[PDB]
Amino acid sequence: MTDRYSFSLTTFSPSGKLGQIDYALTAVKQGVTSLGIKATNGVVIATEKKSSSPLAMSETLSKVSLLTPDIGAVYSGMGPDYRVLVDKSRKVAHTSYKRIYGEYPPTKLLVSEVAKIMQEATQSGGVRPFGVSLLIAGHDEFNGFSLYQVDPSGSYFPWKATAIGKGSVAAKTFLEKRWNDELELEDAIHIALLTLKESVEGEFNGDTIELAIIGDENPDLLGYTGIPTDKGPRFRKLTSQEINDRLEAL
Amino acid sequence: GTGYDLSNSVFSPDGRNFQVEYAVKAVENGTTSIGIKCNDGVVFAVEKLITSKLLVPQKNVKIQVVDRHIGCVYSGLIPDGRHLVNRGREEAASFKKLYKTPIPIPAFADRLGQYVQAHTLYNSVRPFGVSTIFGGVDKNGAHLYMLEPSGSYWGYKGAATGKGRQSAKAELEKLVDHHPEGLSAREAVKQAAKIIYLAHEDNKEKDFELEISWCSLSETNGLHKFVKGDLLQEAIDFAQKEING
Amino acid sequence: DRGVSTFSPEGRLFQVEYSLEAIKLGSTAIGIATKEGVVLGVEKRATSPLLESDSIEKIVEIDRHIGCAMSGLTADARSMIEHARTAAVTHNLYYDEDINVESLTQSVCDLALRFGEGASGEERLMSRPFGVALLIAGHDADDGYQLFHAEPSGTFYRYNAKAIGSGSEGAQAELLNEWHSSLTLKEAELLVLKILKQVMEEKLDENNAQLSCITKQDGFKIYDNEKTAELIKELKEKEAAES
Amino acid sequence: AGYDRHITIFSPEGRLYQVEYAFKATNQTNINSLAVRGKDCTVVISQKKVPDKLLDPTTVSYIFCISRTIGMVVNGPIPDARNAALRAKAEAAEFRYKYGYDMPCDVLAKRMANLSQIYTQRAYMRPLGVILTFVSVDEELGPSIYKTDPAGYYVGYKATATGPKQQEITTNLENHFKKSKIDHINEESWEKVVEFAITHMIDALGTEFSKNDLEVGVATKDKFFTLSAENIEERLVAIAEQD
Amino acid sequence: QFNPYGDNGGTILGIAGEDFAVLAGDTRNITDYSINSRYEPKVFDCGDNIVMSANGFAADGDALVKRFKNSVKWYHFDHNDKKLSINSAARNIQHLLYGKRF
Amino acid sequence: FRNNYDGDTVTFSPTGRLFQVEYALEAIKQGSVTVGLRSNTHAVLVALKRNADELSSYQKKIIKCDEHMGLSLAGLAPDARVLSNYLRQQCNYSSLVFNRKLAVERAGHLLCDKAQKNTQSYGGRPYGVGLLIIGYDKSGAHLLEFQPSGNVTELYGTAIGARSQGAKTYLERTLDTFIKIDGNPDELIKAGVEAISQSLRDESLTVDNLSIAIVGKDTPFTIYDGEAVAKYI
Amino acid sequence: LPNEAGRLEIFKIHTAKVKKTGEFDFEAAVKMSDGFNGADIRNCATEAGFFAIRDDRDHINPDDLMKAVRKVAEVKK
Amino acid sequence: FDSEKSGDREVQRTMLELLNQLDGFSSDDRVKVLAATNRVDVLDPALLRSGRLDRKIEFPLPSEDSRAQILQIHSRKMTTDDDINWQELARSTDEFNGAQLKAVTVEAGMIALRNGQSSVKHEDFVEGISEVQARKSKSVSFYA
Amino acid sequence: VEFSLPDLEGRANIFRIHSKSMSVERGIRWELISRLCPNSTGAELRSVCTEAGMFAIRARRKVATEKDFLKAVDKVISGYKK
Amino acid sequence: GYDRALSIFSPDGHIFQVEYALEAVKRGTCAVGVKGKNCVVLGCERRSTLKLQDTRITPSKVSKIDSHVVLSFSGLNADSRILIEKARVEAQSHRLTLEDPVTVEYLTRYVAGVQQRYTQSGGVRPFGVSTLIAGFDPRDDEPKLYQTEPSGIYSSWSAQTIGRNSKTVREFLEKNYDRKEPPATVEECVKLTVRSLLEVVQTGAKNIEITVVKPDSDIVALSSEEINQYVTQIEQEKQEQQ
Repeated sequence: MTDRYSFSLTTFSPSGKLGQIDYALTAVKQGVTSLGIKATNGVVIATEKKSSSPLAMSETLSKVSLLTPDIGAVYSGMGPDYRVLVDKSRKVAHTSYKRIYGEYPPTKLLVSEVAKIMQEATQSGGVRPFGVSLLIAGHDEFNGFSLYQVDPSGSYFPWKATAIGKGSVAAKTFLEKRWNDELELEDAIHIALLTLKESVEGEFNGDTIELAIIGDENPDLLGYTGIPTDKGPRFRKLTSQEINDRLEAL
Repeated sequence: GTGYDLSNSVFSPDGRNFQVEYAVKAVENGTTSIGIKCNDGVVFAVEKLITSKLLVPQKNVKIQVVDRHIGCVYSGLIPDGRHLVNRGREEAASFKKLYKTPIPIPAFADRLGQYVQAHTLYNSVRPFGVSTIFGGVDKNGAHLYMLEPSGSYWGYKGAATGKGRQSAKAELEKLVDHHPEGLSAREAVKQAAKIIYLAHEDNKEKDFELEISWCSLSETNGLHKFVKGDLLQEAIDFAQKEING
Repeated sequence: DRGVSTFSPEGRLFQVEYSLEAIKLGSTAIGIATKEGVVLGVEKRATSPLLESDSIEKIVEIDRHIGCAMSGLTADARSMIEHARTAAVTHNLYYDEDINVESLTQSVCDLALRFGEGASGEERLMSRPFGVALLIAGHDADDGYQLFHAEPSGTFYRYNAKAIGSGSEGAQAELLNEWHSSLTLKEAELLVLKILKQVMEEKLDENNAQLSCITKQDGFKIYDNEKTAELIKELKEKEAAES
Repeated sequence: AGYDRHITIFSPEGRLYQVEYAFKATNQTNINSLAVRGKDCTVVISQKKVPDKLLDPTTVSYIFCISRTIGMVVNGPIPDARNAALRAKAEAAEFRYKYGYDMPCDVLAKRMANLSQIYTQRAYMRPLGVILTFVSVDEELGPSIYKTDPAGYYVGYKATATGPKQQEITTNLENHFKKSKIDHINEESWEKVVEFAITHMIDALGTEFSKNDLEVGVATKDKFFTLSAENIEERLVAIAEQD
Repeated sequence: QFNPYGDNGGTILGIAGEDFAVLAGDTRNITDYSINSRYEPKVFDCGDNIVMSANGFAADGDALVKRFKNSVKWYHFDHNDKKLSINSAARNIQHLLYGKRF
Repeated sequence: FRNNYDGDTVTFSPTGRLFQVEYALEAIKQGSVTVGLRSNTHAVLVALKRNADELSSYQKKIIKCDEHMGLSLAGLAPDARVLSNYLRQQCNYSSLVFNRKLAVERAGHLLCDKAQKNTQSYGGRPYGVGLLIIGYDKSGAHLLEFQPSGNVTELYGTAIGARSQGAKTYLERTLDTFIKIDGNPDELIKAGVEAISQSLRDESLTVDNLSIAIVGKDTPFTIYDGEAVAKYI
Repeated sequence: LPNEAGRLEIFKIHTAKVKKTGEFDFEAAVKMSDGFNGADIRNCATEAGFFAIRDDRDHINPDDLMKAVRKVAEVKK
Repeated sequence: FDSEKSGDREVQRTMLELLNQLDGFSSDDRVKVLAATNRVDVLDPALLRSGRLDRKIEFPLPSEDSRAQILQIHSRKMTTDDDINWQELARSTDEFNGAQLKAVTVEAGMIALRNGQSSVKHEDFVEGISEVQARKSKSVSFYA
Repeated sequence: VEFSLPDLEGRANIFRIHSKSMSVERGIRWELISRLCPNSTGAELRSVCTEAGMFAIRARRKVATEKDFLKAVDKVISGYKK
Repeated sequence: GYDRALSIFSPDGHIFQVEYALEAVKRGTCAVGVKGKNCVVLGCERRSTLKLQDTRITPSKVSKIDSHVVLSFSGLNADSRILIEKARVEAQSHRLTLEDPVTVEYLTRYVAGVQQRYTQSGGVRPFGVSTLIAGFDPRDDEPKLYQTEPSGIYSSWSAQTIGRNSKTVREFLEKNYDRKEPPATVEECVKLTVRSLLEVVQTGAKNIEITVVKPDSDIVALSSEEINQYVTQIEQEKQEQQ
């Protein structure tokens, strides 16, 4: 009685592929257009906000989560897989670093920690592997601003701009052409709305874009108005009005 | 369709797993048992099949006690029903120690419910194929409940299950209407016996031996006791008077 | 793979039936229990100049009063021996005396039941049942000389003589005619050699046969190569003078 | 492995067959629900029917009171509904000891979603079929409606519906809210809030329902209560007092 | 605090003879100056021509004996009603005694 | 198909129970004929012992569990042993904990539960063996029938093994007579041998196949084994 | 699936052409089904009629009708 | 119910017509339709209606009274020694069907054929049962 | 009717029967040939006599020998396996 | 739980998984041991086709199990490490506990025992390796040569050969050895071992690795230089018997 399932559910096929990773990727291709840009004077990430219903809050909805204070992530794939994964990433990041080295994990180090979760899950049976791909966009004061891709298997590679979801390749073409480093964060926000207007047609607004930047400070993001002791967050998610203001700014 | 006839660890499109369907079917393939709620109590009665004179009376009664005031009777297959009850008992002993009070009839419905439901989230455990009718009197009134094998259960005013389920609901539904709920507990033994008689008419390949028990707060004082002696004997006669044949 | 709890319409498990198939492929083991001893004999078989043929034998001692000869897979009979030694040693320490051959077979047969996926009755840790059957021979002071056939299925029967192996169908048939209730140890050993010669497609040497005996002034005793050969020497001449 | 619907693993397409079938035929159990927000209340109307005269309809429950203040409306069957209720209840209670505070709708929703997801990846469990709408009048947000659905997806609402008269309910509320420029109506007494609900209900599902065919659950600040049978008729007659 | 260990008195006497043997014991059971019993068999037949008395402290006697009574039963079942030898029984006790010393 | 629901012990089938379970009930008939009978003060068990050969020695079809209890098997041997040890364990504990012998009824209900557990477990199996368990407790004389799926019935008389229906016809006639003889062992015993030889129809009876066990009000678990069954034929 | 209303009308209609002792309470009959369309309802009618050929009559009681609808329900869905 | 119901048109059409035609004339009982098989197959709904094939009749297996009548029918046809007790033989056969009680009579005669008897005694029938009838045969007594 | 697995005594008879027609030179006991079969079917037996004859024809022979029969058992059974 | 089946019966009374284990050994390289009555010789292939191997860190085929005992193999290296490790531990376990140098028979029982376990026990498969175990018992000058299969069975052999073309090397060896007169001198027993292993390696005289074991820890691996010399000689012998 009870489970006995310990046989791996991810297995090799005659070609050298892994059935479960192939499947999972189809889901990711069909998922919501997300991109990431390093502006060099920041990092701007944008993703599609969506609504389920007009009578539905989209405050609760999670399309951009802060993994650690200076770092945000966005994705294309399977929403439920994303939500749990964010949780295990937040937990280990807090317990194992935030009073051990006395600060957040470096971006590359955090990409490896995610990578490991996904790989445990691919090796081991009882459970199928995560079906997701992430774009982890970040700042760490020992590597600047970074952009990574995290694949479903947990393969990762460095990027300085990319897009995943539906309609990626052409989105990368517009981004490649418009930005080539040394660019204001504001300007990268403008370029990003332009790339996505061409990418999404039928109805387009800044109330269907959810935009976050890592690329600012306020005293409010030290979390106190007194005498500094540390630097604190640089994650800031914008409200819908601010985004419409940048849509009005040519 | 398929995978849902061998498993329970995945969800049917019909919203109803084919293995679950087979579990209900074995319930209708047993004997009749019924349960009557009344204006102070509950009275339980069952048809016990007589096949041969090599069987002994009142040692193969299918009424089994849990605690002190809950009497539990079933239709379907014997081993499933006893294991289900043995688990009820163990939870009941635990209950009594910890909260220093007897186990409720609603509590017990939940206890059973969660053991069945557990085996219907897993393909690695096989669930129960009995419907168990139970009830009693407690600190918060009189209760009749019926547990079905999905892990569906509710409180009822009246219940039947088994081969003779239909005939029993007919004969019960007339008697309950006539009365406010089923009158007195005394009356309810006579009423019960009529219900068993009508339910026998779907068997007719075996003779039967009538067995009734009750739990009553006005004529037992809150304990589950069998109905035997004079009271059973007047009940056989009442049935045979009005129901002819 | 193949069910571990799935029976035939008769109600005899697949795994049990398959157990019976490996047994039938080993070399014969023949026991006759008499009133002065138990004789266990085996065909060891194979003779080659690139083979050390008198360094390998199929008659292994469990205890100073218990042997076993086997037939079937030999690798399997090593796990059976490891369990059996441990159980006998622990009982000699607790009560100072001999363990019963029937008792031993039941303790071993209990661990023959595990194979497959686990139970909630039992934790099934193995993958197949054992593919060897055994003739365990012994002495006890409370039933004297005895001979036992353990099947890996669970059944163990006491016998006065029984043969197992490939060539058992013939062998058993001979055992009955030769068997009587005034049979002795010395006659029984000579007779073993007769049976073994008959069924061989070779000349009987002690690098294809091994004898063993039980006397209660010495326990389980291996009839050595030197003695077994002297017995073979005596056979060949006497047979070859009845022709 | 196995297959994609004999055990829970990805489909060829990257879909999950089990979550989509969990959406469909768990709302067709003769259940239709809506929840709307008051000014200082939250109202739920949900269908709830009894097919016998011999089934006591009090025990029949599909609005549950999770705590003294928290309600959870289940769309889907009683075997599933009690697995989710046990979890909800436990979570509520645990929260109350550990964090010292009453359980918000949103936190409960989020926790249950993540848990269902884990059971979705498991190859020896199912996602529950149920759709769970968690209601109260929080003192940390006002009247609230948060709904989880079976895939591990969950999201907050201001007004929601389930069952295939979703479109009808939505459109009547949408037009209404666009005109009034608010998504909450203003009225103190619970009574007038239930009348507002009924108005949109009757139009939208195109029928009115009996006392024992309805079940209405009202959330108030620090209480959740269900309306008695007479109390649910009082309201249906009270609009007809106007007519 | 607590140590239940004391004494409960009584006296036993064993004599091996020519073909026979005795286990004589008084039937008085005490705890200090109070009378616990004035008859209580202080030699008891465990079966198999073995009679046994654990004099000293009662609380250990009762325990020692129960462990051993179930061993007499298990020896019979597992070895087809083959009766327990005085020497073998003595070894079986040794292991019991030795099993608690903590 | 057969092969579809057969592979593991965790599936029900439209029949109402699993195929494998029926195959366990079928095995009992293969194994040895054993009849069970009681009056009201004593209860008698009669069993035919079979071996394989001339030079084979019998396998015991009575296993004594206590000095007031024993049982007969019919069907698969290896499970009959695993069960008789469990019953030994159950018995002893009762005596150690509660000073209690272990009622036939009480034992049956524990044994049933063990049987459900091994039929919900997938690697697990039905035992494939039925047992007639006899006793005299302070509930009176008893015979119970145990089946390896958890079916437990209390009876006056019954049979498992070769032509059970065979013996059952005999017992059902002679019933009213022998059961009212209450206080004479020998008669009930004599009816047992008279019965068992008429079930037979492709076997014969003999002295050292037969073995009789009686338990009762004044008979502690006693076997008549070999020679001493002659005086009950 | 029918309404409760649909079943009633069809029971009343089928028993109108039929010969009967006693006024029939169609309303019970409807409860005793759960969604019988006209063909299923006809099997229930004839079923009652079978005990009436046996009871040597061309009429049927209320009593026949309750039993009849239930036996047809049980033998299928 | 698949898209191979396309190929299987000829069979949908023969059936449909025969039913359409029966309900056409349901009030009058002139013609009966009976279909027979070992076991129930997939079909179009038709078990729900009086005028179609309303009735769904099950065959169970025999019981002791039934086997015995079936044996008395058998024993008219062929010689016996007029001592043979159907009831007793019926206890001795487990889960036999009618056709199989008829094959025992043949085997009882094959014993008789070897023996040089022209009738059958009780023994002759007992031995007949032991031999195959090919679907069930009571002879079980092996296990060591 | 069975045509499945016969006995040792049985295998012997079917061997004896196919080799009557053949010339043979002495030293054959059927029992010995039978011994090497752990399980057979009737098909296998027919293959042992006929195969035993072939080893002789290659060497150019009319007679069959105990050696030949053994050689034919070893080949046939082993191929049947798997 | 992963104690469930992974090795099942054959209907023929073999085991599928043991039949498939033996195939991996055959595809493999060849190892041989030939006995004198003063030594036991072990030959092992090192047929480096490619010249881009650096061969002082390219794995060897000779392990110490003990200072007077060697193990050689033919089969997957990966599996063979796992067996080799358990066998070194067992030599030290005896040494520690019995205060006694190790006897060859018990070690062989040990090597047999782990492989035997993994066929019998569930959720494990047997190793892909057959071995030869040889050495000398303490205070003993007579040679010992054992063979173990991943079935778990075990035997002694006067000489045995394994891996690819086992038939060819047995068949040859059989004509050049008698138990009644086996070789006394190292040179001629080594000559025979190099000659058998020449005939299957093809070209090899640096690709053949000889290690000759004399009583109690005199274990010496002959070199390329020495081997090239015996091959020359063999080319002189084959035109003295023409």
